Amino acid sequence: GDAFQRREKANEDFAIRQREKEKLLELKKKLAEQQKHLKTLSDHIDEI
Amino acid sequence: VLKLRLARFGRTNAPFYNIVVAHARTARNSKPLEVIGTYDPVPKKDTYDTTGKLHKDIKLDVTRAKYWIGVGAQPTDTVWRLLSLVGILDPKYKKPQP
Amino acid sequence: TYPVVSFNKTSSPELKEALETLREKVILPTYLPPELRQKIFNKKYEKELAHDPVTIQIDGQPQRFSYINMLTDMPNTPKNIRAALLSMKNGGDFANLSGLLEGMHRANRKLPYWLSAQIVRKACKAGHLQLILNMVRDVKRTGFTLERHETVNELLFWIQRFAWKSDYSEPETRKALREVQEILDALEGDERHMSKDRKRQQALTRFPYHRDPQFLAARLNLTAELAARRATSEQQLNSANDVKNLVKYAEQLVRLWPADKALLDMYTDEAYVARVDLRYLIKPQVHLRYASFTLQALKNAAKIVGQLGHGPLAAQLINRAAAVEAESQLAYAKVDDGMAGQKIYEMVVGGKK
Amino acid sequence: LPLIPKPTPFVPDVPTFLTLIGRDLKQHADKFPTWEALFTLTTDQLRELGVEPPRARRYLLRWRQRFREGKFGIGGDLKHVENGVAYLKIHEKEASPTRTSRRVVNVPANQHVEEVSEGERVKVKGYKVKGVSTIVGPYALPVQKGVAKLAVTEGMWEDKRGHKVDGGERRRAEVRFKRGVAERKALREKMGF
RNA sequence: UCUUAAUUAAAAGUGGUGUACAGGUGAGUAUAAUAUUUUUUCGCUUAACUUAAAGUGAAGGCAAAUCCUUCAUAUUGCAAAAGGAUAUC
Ligand SMILES: [K+]
Ligand SMILES: [K+]
Ligand SMILES: [Mg+2]
Ligand SMILES: [Mg+2]
Ligand SMILES: [Mg+2]
Repeated sequence: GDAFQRREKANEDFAIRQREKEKLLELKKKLAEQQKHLKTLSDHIDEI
Repeated sequence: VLKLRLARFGRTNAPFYNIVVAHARTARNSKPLEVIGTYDPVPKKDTYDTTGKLHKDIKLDVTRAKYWIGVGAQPTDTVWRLLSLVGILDPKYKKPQP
Repeated sequence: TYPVVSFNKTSSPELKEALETLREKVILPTYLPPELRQKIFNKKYEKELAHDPVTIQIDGQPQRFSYINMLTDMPNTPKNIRAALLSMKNGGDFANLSGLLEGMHRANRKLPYWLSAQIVRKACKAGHLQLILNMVRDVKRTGFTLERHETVNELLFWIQRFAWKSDYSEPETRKALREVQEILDALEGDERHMSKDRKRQQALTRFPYHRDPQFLAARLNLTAELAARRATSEQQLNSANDVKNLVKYAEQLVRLWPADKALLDMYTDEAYVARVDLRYLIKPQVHLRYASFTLQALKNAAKIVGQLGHGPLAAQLINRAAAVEAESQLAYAKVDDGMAGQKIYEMVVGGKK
Repeated sequence: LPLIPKPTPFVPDVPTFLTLIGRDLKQHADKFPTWEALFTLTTDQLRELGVEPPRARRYLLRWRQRFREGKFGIGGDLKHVENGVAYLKIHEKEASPTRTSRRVVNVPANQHVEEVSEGERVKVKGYKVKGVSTIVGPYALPVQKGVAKLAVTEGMWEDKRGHKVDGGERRRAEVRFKRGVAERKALREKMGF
């Protein structure tokens, strides 16, 4: 309706939800690399 | 640091130089790695030339000097001026025209 | 370099309790060498410190330091700073902020981001604007940096109110104009005032503080109040100089301040979201607090500039003033009764006193 | 061949030239009868006039060559000097609606920066502006807000020779030791006896 | 007169590199040694020199720092860095 209403509706709920999810995406990246590294060693053991 | 420099020899009032490849931090006249040539600063004159033109005798092993400049040898200012005349390096100094 | 912090002028016992608590356990330890400062917080040396407590010669009289339980004995800096700040009621009291903020700066205490805006308000309303401007000038010592868009907006509010409180007299309006310019020059040149907290707020607004249209309107207000008085030969050579700046600043504000955009639409939409970044402007109480002089400046400048024969500016400034007035009137309806903003706007714009 | 360079507003005569380069060369200001003699005399002629020791004569011949090539010291590019004093002021341009470029220009002490034209608004090299209304650069003393003077000073362009402290590295501990002996011995004569 | 914030010049320093080069002497020292030459096969090299690539972010201590301490990041995972200076609009 007015500037005050539209400006009050907006809050950090979206910004907070974004930062937290982003940190989890890079966390899953570290897990993906670690999980991948374990695969590169698993196929080498049974190979030899 | 390898350097292409001059080793002052001769007698009093009779300078004579050896172009040498030596490590920077060594005595000027110590035995170098190689002797690339010689350099006489006093200009000479042709025997039967009455024109008055002078010249300077400089013996230099250009092939051996190019290899050391290629691997990273640092010639002194005097040896740089000589190597620039023969056409190996670019002059460091030039006469201002203005 | 500087003298040791001291609090020897306190009108109340409560104030002395808060200042001496921080002094003897948060400030004075900072004057010890880095080695001895580690023994005071180590149990293994508790016995030694009991017999021969560490001493430092300040004003001759040594200051003894004994073991301090880092968890149980250390005081709460935010709360003690509040107890002291709320008990200051005399010029002799507020003079301690210069030493208090210096001590916290030495202790590397990350004070609340809003603490500056609070000190400026409670101190300026008491009639001690100089103590603030002196700490700002001596930022190398007090760490009183202008890194918040609110502090600069709060500081420039009082610099004008003091001039407005005297009906914009020449002796005072000349003084205020010197203060406003000293701040816009410190924000631009002085590097002590720059920090990550400021770079973020300047990215949300897209204007640097020294060019933010909200802050430039302050300098335009005082200037517009100097030309209105005359627009004696010495005064004429000076009055003629104010008009050169008026048309200079006004012609610059219109270039930065977009068209048909008020104070809440001036900056990006993402600027009013974070509570640590320019969210105070959403509350009608705080909007009328800053949109009062800014609205009065655009109106006054629009009239003088119009008289000089500047059609464009006469219409450009009225464009902004019309935009700020439409928004300001909304805040006047949503604001609760008995609020500061409703009173200031009623006094400055309404002229009801 | 011995081309003579025309004097500059900052170096109008020989006494000024010898005063800037330093090395106590202003003593010989009387040997050079004219500005053209300085840039014409040779090594052998400077030696007969008495320009000595050889260190000062070779130092003079060096700066004599720099002046020809235009390699002036600091402030040599000035254009508005009066009695050896030059005033530096700041010129502000709006590079963008949210920026401002400030340049240290040299203008007459009376005219304002904005009044001067682009032709006379010289920009001195080696001087910059720190923040706002502050001129930073060697021998730039402030006169007021946004103004600074640059006066001719002894050794302003001098290549200062290095000096030893307490006789250098080899004779440092000894000069300080013997000096400490002279101090103690003096106190005994004052309060001891 | 006092008190802030700066400019400038000097004087001591802090840090970087160099004083591991040059120069002097022959007191001591009695030797076959992980010494040395030739051919074949090799390995190491975190300063300086030469060519190139990538990276040059964040705090704290000393009055301050390219000083000291420490962190993030750097194929996987362990492992780094420092800033200073001059122009243009
Ligand atoms: K040696
Ligand atoms: K011997
Ligand atoms: Mg929430
Ligand atoms: Mg011998
Ligand atoms: Mg960096």
